[PDB]
Amino acid sequence: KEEHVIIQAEFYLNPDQSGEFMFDFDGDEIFHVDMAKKETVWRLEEFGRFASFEAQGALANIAVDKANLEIMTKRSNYTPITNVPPEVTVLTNSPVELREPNVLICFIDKFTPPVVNVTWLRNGKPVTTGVSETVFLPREDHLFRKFHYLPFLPSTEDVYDCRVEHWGLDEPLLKHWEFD
Amino acid sequence: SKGLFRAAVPSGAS
Amino acid sequence: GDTRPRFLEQVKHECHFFNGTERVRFLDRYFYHQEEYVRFDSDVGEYRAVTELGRPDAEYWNSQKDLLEQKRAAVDTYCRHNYGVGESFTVQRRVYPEVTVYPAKTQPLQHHNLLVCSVNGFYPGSIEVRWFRNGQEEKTGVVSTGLIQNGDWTFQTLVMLETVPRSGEVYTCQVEHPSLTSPLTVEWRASSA
Repeated sequence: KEEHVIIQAEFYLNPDQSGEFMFDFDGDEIFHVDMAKKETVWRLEEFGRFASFEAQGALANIAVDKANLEIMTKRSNYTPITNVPPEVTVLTNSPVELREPNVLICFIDKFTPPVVNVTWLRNGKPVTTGVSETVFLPREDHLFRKFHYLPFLPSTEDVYDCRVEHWGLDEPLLKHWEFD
Repeated sequence: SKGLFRAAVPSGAS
Repeated sequence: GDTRPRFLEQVKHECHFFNGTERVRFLDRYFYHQEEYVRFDSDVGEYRAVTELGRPDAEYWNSQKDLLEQKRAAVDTYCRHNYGVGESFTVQRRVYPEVTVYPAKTQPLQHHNLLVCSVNGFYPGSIEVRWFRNGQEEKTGVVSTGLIQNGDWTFQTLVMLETVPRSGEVYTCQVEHPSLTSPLTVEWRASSA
């Protein structure tokens, strides 16, 4: 078919005033620009040794996108985005064995707009220690996906949920996992 | 050995 | 909670590579919410409105000849250039699979079970996973997840085999992947565990 695709994806979202700039290779992220720190963030640390990117150019691209959004909003008679709520799935990074370090992966897929609230819960309480996440990754249907990660030591005592809020959902969606 | 990704730039709308 | 209507602009600048870099297509794509409204395709050579919303931009942008020449050079200046920069850690990346086999539920012999072959941590996505009973490939009763992206430059897949295990049987899962020169294989024996 085609061997490889590289995509530079940008967005700007009103009224949130939130933008993103990222490069994608065959559906994995190479890097993004943090709009806060104004800094290039490599998906894997290794990538930074082989390559660079001037984060300032991303910032300038996003200003054009903002300006275009103002125009297109007007041109559509102020027609807003239709929420498409996410599908959520939870799985482990490797087969689960007791006391063997592992990672729970919350995969949040097929949604828009690109704003979610995601919390890991352990036994019904929020967990932050060691957790990570990606930015919003583009899809070919122009929706988004996103991953969250929770390092954990498997046990018989504990249960976990990935809690997902999104404007297209009536109530927060919980996806459950426990040791088999 | 160490290279520099180039950005494509969006155009401004009519 | 926040129910204020939202408005989203997306831009995707795409490079598509065929046969190394021997054929490249460049797509400059503009979206309003989820709907593409204008694009530049290197196979066309100019902007085209995808919806009527984009008509004014296509007309405006195609009237700027130095904009067009620059988009027409994007296959080289952008696509081929960025392929070069990332090639060593993307196109050239290979990570070995880890293979584990286990029954899905613990139960007696002569009762229906699922044997799971879990393949983890590999890159790139292309893999093939085969089940054998003793030395015959089992292709009926194979329930697979398909290829799962983990979001961190690895994949996994779980390929399950429906079995009614009997006392003296050996089952083997066989994995082939471009990071391997010979199949990686893992055995499971029909014992009381």
